[PDB]
Amino acid sequence: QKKKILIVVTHGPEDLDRTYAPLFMASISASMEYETSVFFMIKGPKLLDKKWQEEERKKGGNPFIHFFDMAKENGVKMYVCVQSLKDMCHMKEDDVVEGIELVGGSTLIDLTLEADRTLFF
Amino acid sequence: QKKKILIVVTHGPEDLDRTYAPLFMASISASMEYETSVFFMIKGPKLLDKKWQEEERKKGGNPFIHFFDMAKENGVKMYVCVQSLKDMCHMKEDDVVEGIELVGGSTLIDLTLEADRTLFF
Amino acid sequence: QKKKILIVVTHGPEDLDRTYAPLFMASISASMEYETSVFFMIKGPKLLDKKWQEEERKKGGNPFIHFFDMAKENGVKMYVCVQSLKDMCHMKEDDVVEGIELVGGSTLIDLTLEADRTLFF
Ligand SMILES: [Cl-]
Repeated sequence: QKKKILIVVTHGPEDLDRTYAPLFMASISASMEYETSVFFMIKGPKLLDKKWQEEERKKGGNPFIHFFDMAKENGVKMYVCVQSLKDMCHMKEDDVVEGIELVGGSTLIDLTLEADRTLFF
Repeated sequence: QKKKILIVVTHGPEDLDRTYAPLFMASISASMEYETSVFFMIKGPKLLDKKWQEEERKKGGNPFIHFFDMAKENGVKMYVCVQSLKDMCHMKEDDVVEGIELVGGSTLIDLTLEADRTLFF
Repeated sequence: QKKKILIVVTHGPEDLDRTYAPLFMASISASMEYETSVFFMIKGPKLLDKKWQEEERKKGGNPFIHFFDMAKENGVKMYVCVQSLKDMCHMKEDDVVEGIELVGGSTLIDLTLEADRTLFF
């Protein structure tokens, strides 16, 4: 049975330095053939804003965008906490980039129980 | 056998945004019938100060207070690291709101080993 | 079989308050006869800079240095993420204090899987 790694991202662009590592780690994990998921919450959802990502892609040089894309290429599954998205980040569900599963906080409990190990950032 | 969830809170009012989520998560966990505990340390103990909580209750509108109370209503067990309380936060043991167990740091090691999963904030 | 505790340190001197606890925790864990390791990453590697540590030892009074030394006396194994060291912290490998194992990020995945429990700071 394949082992499962969950990575929790709780910072946004206000602290970008804390957002690179987790996504690079997600690619590393995936490359080692672990089924790897990332869960965005608290300010994490701001990293998934369509307009912010488009801005950063156009500017270039954003390491979060680089590692986000690498994680996606490596098959990393991604989730965003809707209570964080709406109530903490003041985003709409439609503001989230495609391919991220919108879930409630209960899903974090399920995902951490289902994973072999969870990393918190 | 009932499963056990531990949530570690390491921020205080200096970063309130990082304190809501963990306590909301504790209520969610409890509502799913997991035995749920919260462990306050580093600046976390400041959230448990009697005078601060009374101030915030009187002002209203503090989401930490809301989620703290909900967690308590849902039977969430709470612990505070005495070394953090005294040496980091400069609080007295008597400054802690009632119903929180005052423990040493060794207890975090026991609690994380005894829990099925631990969440870190 | 002896149980294994891993502690992850992600802050540096920019947030010293978040660096004391983890190292004190590492000594506590070791004193309880758990095989204990600390993994430094993100800004954590700055805590391991030779010149910074020498400065702080000469000034005195730095609690991180105190708890770092206690952890070492208690046999705590230490690792530093080379991608963090170089790319986030702009340090050279030679800038790291002796006795820390320089490793890639894949090693965090191995270490967290091999440990019974992991603490994240
Ligand atoms: Cl922080």
